[PDB]
Amino acid sequence: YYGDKNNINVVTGAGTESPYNIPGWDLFFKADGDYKKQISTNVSFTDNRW
Amino acid sequence: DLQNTGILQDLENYNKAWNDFASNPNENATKIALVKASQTLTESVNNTFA
Repeated sequence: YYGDKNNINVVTGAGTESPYNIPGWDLFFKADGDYKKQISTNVSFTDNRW
Repeated sequence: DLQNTGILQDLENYNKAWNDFASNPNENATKIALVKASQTLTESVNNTFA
């Protein structure tokens, strides 16, 4: 990602900014914290009489 | 009242120039035009002050 993390902002206020985007990381590498680990064995298992 | 007698308008033209510079902060062209609004605004003040 090549961009700031502030929002694009415009002032119209008695001390007010106005953010109107999302920085790229916040999609590109964003922590979608709801999700969980999927851990698996690379090995597989069978009966071995055969 | 030259309609908000000129110099009081110089700031407003100069005020909006920040909205333009705000709109394109990295794109320096907005600064340049905004800078002129600064520079004429100061001169008229000097002229008015004169």
